[PDB]
Amino acid sequence: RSGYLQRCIIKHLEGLVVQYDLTVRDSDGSVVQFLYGEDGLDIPKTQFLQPKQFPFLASNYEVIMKSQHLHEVLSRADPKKALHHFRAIKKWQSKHPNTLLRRGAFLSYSQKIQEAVKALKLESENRNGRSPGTQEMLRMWYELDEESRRKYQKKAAACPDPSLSVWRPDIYFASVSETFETKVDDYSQEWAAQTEKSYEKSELSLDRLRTLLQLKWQRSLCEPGEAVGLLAAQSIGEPSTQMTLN
Amino acid sequence: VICPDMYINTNEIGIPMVFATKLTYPQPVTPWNVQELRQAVINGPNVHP
Amino acid sequence: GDEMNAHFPQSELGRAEAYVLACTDQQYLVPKDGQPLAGLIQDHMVSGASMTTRGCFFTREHYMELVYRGLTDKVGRVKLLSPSILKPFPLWTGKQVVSTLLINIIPEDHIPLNLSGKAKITGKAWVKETPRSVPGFNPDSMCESQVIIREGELLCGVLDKAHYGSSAYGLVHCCYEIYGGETSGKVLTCLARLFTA
Amino acid sequence: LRGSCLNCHMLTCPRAVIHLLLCQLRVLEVGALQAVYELERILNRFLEENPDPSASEIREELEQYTTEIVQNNLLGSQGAHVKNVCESKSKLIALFWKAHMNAKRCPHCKTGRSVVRKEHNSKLTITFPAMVHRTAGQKDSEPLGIEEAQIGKRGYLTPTSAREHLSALWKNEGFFLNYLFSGMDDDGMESRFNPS
Amino acid sequence: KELVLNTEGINLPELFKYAEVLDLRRLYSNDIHAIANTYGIEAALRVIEKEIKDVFAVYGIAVDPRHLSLVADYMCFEGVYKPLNRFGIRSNSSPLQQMTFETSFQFLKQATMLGSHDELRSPSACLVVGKVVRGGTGLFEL
Amino acid sequence: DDEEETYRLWKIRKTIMQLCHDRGYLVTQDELDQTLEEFKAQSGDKPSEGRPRRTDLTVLVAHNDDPTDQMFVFFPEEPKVGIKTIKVYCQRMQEENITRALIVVQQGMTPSAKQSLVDMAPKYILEQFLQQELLINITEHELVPEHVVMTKEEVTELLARYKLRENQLPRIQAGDPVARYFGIKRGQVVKIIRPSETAGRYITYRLVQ
Amino acid sequence: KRITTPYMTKYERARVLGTRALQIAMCAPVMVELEGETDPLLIAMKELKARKIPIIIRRYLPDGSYEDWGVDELIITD
Amino acid sequence: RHMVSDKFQVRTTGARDRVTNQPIGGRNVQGGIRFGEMERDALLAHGTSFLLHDRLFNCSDRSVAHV
Repeated sequence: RSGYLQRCIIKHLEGLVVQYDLTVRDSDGSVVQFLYGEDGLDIPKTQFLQPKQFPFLASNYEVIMKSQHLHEVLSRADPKKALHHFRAIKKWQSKHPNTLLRRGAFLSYSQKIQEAVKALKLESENRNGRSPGTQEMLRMWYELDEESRRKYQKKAAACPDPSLSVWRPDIYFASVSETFETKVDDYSQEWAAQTEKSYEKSELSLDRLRTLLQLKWQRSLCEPGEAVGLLAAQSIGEPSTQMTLN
Repeated sequence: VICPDMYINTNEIGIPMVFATKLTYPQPVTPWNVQELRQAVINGPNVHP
Repeated sequence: GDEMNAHFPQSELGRAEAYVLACTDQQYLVPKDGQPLAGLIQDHMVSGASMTTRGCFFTREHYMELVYRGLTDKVGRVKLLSPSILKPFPLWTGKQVVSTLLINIIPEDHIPLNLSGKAKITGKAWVKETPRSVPGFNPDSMCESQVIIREGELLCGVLDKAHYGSSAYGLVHCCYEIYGGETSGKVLTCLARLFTA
Repeated sequence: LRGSCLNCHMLTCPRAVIHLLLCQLRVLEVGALQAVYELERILNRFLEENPDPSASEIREELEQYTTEIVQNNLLGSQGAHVKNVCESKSKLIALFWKAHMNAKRCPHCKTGRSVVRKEHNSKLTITFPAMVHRTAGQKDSEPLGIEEAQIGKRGYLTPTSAREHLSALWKNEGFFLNYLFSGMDDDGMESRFNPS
Repeated sequence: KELVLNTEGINLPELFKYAEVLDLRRLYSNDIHAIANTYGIEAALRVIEKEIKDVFAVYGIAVDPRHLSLVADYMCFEGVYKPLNRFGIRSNSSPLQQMTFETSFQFLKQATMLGSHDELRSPSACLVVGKVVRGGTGLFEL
Repeated sequence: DDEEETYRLWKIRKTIMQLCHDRGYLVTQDELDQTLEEFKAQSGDKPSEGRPRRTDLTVLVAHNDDPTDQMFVFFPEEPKVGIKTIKVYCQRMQEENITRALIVVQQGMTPSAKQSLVDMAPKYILEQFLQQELLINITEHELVPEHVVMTKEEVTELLARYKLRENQLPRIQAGDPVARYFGIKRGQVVKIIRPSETAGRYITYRLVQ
Repeated sequence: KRITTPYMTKYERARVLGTRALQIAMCAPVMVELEGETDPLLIAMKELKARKIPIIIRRYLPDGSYEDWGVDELIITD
Repeated sequence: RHMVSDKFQVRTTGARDRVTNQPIGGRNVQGGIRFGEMERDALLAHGTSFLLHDRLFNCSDRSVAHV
């Protein structure tokens, strides 16, 4: 039974070649997606990047640095964007507790002037598209000076779009995804404070570690060239064959 | 047909004499590959290599 | 009883794409999830658990014998080690032995490597009834359940199914990730040979 | 042939949907999608234009969008060929076949249209319609011929009669069946299709 | 510990009448179509993936959550929800891979009635013509 | 049953406030977060308050563009709305010169009314909305992403970056409830911020078709 | 700049080492002094690590427009 | 006993088919290999064209034709 299921599923998607734009395309100039799965990682060693496999590249550091030839690659990458961009994102998140909330131009302004317009007793007819203590402020905002307007309408736009989205992680250094920068940051401020309060011979600084993990990331992305469609075809084909436990 | 045996590599299979003797590979004889292809044209299809 | 098809490329192109694109050396793991595919075989695992355990004393000539048997002569100048114990006769220990295979098999360029993971047999596989009631010491550390390889010289603990086996966080597992493929494959074959001889 | 008519020799579907799908196909001939979806709010009629029109809907939206998409770097003498257009064209030609097989009566002349049957040895047969069609057609020329017979008028249709039938069909609807039979632009051949 | 009840059957519009004793935000159907028209397509995905996962999960197998989030954004990228045994794969630029699928004649007929000039990127086309193809090794030359 | 009728009225009022704000038209914060029992102050009983048009919030003004446009909200009472009311508010809109209106029924709408919409459409785009469609949001839900509508300059920056055609973007017909929730028509692109768990927070451009 | 990455794509190194073992297999000048083993599969490491590769790699961008890359410009590394 | 006749098969060059110019099988005139549906699907699957161009094109039925 599971064999016949494999043979049915073998009639499948065939021609999905990840082009040199690092967006998974198809045979016919079509663009089926933008970033494989999440991006790049076909789980070649993704069993090894994220989880608790750092206390192994903490040791063995120097080989993983030299053999990887970091100086051989520092003059062909700029680690600038990934810092400013991430710091701005950090600030945005630190000041915006619950992003999941309607917030616009003068919503905050209304929360602010609500105390005043509740103070003043400006009542009228429930006329068209409003209540009494509303229409007045609705007009007030018009003759407001554009300075407070600009002040508010600055803090209205999103924490900017993801790093991976604007910076293609092949060219630009240190293009980590959100739930992995949290991981490297986790371990940074979780080991240093550990080792200093440990015996700590450990010749290594809190930035070589960062550069190292980032190079392992950039290394672990799947090169253009491999047709991902057949990959998925087999990867569902194997449980299509392994269905036979029952 | 195949058999479970040890003395070959996990990255190497040992072929019997029939397929190692009959099957060949082409190469123009340059001043550097002389001895190998010479002994090959010496032995031929009866003895390996 | 199933069959097997053999093939040989006429040009260097197919040959080399079989050498490297199709090999088990740099395709050592399963890219479906990133765990090894060509681990070590079971018959060469009871051997492992036999040598590397807390005592198996070889005198000199035996030591040099095993080390040459399991070393696929292509080498050149072979390195050595020093007697673990030195009092009566220059004895050895098996860990010292298997370390030699690394020290000669991990190329001259780089340096051997650390690890402190775990091993399949628990600490309580050979336990006995009850200790002389004493605190301070614990059966938890200074035990033989955890390989502690430091600079390519195993120091405590057996080699159980985990490491030479095809699982995450193994010996042939990590060798491949940071050295390349060919050296991991060489480790596998030579270690198996020692384990048979 | 099952989607056709016998009296007027046209398709069983009305001419309005045929013309609408003709415009839709001429759009698909480069591959446009958003314009396929935006043409539907407007209806289509015969090829004519005049200043200050009456209450009617035009077709030259087709040609103006054609020249527009040629003007800005997105149409050449070859034609565009992508995936989404392949899905859209497959689905729309499948729906045209569905409309072929989902039409029994002719809104043009209200004829009988005796149904035809296929055979697995490349043969076609004619089936005489039921009494409902003969009584519902008209007092004028009916599918019942000038003859009296018992139940069952199934007879073999000669390939010359089917040949002239498809000949009339094609000389009528070439403007649609040429673009249906030419996925790319017909600039190099610019010829008409023959049912032979 | 979000207490659950166990319903069966799909009429979403009705569930709303009870509006204050349930959590109408975390609510997904077993159907892939009842929510399709009520919420969207980005609606459909997460549930498609939940279902494939669990159908493998009652045995123990589970593919990595990258294959799933691939096979979604091809079997549904034109809004509607298509199958792939024949329907979705019909959208293949090359009718020759389909010729390889089930019956050569049908998709030869497709190629003859359509008359497309294949751009020669798909594996089927440039493999049968005799060149080197974009597959794997063959995107580039010297 | 009047209880439940004003219950549904207030539900609709809240969610239409939310649709307005999400649509990007100035609504003050007190409004959105308004108690049903506080809304009970602005209007009362089922017959006492005049159900049909004692609450038509026809007046909230497009403001970021220019404080001139002000879309319309309606609340008829004939369960299958005839075309007569349609001509009534054709008049009301030509008299006041607004081109954006929204309708609400409680059973549906007569087909001929929906047709009489179509021909007046070019400026008279009056969105049909069964009361059921706006029972509760489609945006407040876990799996459903958050959309934003891009301008043509940013779509242009995109198409420049990737060097692609418009026949390669993913595609969607407007009938999908989320599409109408905003009012996108065709030939527009809405990126998607759909979260993930592999890494998270994709960005993908979808073409309305 | 390039919207590819200076870095070693495994398919590139693999396939072009096949191409170079082909090169020195057939009639081809011996750049690096063949220190024993005639086979350019064993001397291919020598070729590469000595950087005797004037080979032109025609990396093809999404459609048509390509790049050319001599293998030294990459990050060939352990 | 032999549960199946365990004899082997091998071929490099020799007499091929007449109308197709393809290596015949049989094991008694030194037959060759067969590539069915599943092997060709694997070949579609690996992502290689040069292998096909080398085996199916150069080795199986190479013939210098003229148009």
